[PDB]
Amino acid sequence: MKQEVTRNHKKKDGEAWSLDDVVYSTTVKEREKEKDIEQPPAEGV
Amino acid sequence: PDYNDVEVRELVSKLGGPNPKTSTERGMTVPLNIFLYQEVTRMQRVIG
Repeated sequence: MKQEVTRNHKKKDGEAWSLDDVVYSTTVKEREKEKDIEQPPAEGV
Repeated sequence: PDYNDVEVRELVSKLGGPNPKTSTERGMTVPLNIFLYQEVTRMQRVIG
């Protein structure tokens, strides 16, 4: 997953993302149901 | 049922990438599709 996101963020800027100098960003969905999630995230798992 | 290695590789070659609408990339070259192939081959090794 860490590769997949950094390959998307090579064009983005500014700064070009390497696997050197990237770390995980983690948030908890806090949703009443798990089936409210219909599509995957943009950059996520 | 036991996974056929030559079949699995044909199913893996068909796998898309993340953001699969605009990505237009497929197969073992995609970081999670190489990973899937590795853990499917490790799962068959266990099943066997």
